Amino acid sequence: AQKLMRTDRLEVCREYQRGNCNRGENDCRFAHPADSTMIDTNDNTVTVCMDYIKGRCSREKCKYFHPPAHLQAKIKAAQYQVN
Ligand SMILES: [Zn+2]
Ligand SMILES: [Zn+2]
Repeated sequence: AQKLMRTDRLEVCREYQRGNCNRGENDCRFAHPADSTMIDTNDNTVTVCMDYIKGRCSREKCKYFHPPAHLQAKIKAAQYQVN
């Protein structure tokens, strides 16, 4: 995230984090992270990959989260080049 002036986070589903939720893929109000290690316990959020949000990131061993189309639109609009 050092490529811009600030970090970027996404709110994690309180049902997914506590047990399960199957809607994050296209309908839930929050994000569903595959890599549970990316979730910050201090705020219930995941750091978002500024390469996928602006161009492309697809490496299965990434350091950040890649949101589904529904959530991703908010972060595509959240980027330094737009906001
Ligand atoms: Zn959910
Ligand atoms: Zn990435």
